[PDB]
Amino acid sequence: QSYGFRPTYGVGHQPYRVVVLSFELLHAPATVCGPKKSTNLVKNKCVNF
Amino acid sequence: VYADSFVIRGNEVSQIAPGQTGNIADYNYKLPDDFTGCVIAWNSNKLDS
Repeated sequence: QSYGFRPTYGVGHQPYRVVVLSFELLHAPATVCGPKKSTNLVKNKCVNF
Repeated sequence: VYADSFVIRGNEVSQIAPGQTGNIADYNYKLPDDFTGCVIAWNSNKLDS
C-alpha cells in the first residue's frame, strides 16, 4: 500500500534511508580487509601474528 | 476504542484521511497525521434517498 511522505510530517514519520552492513567473519579465506600494511614473514621466532 | 459515524457524499468518501485538504477534511472532520485505526464506508443511497 502507499507509503508516501510529506515534508510537513514531524519526527517519527520522516523518511529514514537505512543501509545495513552484514559481516560473516569466520574461518574462511579473507576477501575484505582493512588498511593494515603487510610486513615480512618471520619463522622460528616468537611474534605477535 | 473510539468510533465515529456520519454520512458524506460520494466524491468526499476518500477525503477523510491524514494529509488531505478540502472542505470536509478541514472544516468538519480532520484526522491527525499519526492517527491509528481506519475508516469504514459504504453506500446508503437506497435508504438515505
